Amino acid sequence: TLSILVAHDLQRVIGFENQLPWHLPNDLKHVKKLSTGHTLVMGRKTFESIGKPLPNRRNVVLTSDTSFNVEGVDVIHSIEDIYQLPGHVFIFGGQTLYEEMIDKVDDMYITVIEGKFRGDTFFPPYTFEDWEVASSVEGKLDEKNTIPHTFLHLIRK
Ligand SMILES: NC(=O)C1=CN([C@@H]2O[C@H](COP(=O)(O)OP(=O)(O)OC[C@H]3O[C@@H](n4cnc5c(N)ncnc54)[C@H](OP(=O)(O)O)[C@@H]3O)[C@@H](O)[C@H]2O)C=CC1
Ligand SMILES: COc1cc(-c2c(C)cccc2C)cc([C@H](C)C#Cc2c(C)nc(N)nc2N)c1
Repeated sequence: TLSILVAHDLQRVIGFENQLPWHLPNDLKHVKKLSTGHTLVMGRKTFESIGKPLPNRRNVVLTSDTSFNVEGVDVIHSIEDIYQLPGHVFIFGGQTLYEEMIDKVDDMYITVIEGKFRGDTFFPPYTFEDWEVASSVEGKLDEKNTIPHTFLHLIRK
């Protein structure tokens, strides 16, 4: 099973200066709950923006660097290698990996951030004519989660 996992804004910004433009604990809980016990595939820059694997799932970094080695991270050097990973595999960023994979994934788990942020990286455009809305759940606003947001599960038609 091949899924996208992404948070994107009203204009499909996903990032700014190798960071997320927003901080939204609800989305981080969402990510952890979806991906615990499973597999995260991410591009090198996305991984390096964090510096350490997320516990309790397989962390897989795609890079052309043959010297790349981090404790608790598995490395792949080709897109083709993704299709050999067992279980539920989540494409986890960044822009380059989304662009490479969006036509290949079965479904997408998208947090729509209902804001317009300054960004330098983007999710690829897509149309709902290719995707069914399996579910659409509004996130609760509070003092810790102050941007409106929607959890979408889309499945390729
Ligand atoms: N809003 C969100 O849900 C998320 C946002 N982000 C954001 O995205 C941004 C980073 O995105 P982006 O700049 O596109 O970088 P990526 O994280 O996608 O990394 C790009 C790198 O991935 C490696 N790579 C990609 N494709 C291949 C391939 N086919 N073969 C071998 N290696 C490959 C290369 O590594 P190398 O150069 O070492 O060869 C490449 O330079 C940051 O702003 C981050 O915060 C990231 C995830 C989620
Ligand atoms: C192990 O490498 C990473 C770890 C984290 C990370 C998480 C998910 C929770 C707590 C702490 C950390 C460091 C994040 C990322 C990237 C930036 C991403 C992402 C992302 C987010 C935030 N939301 C939705 N919906 N999709 C996403 N792909 C990479």
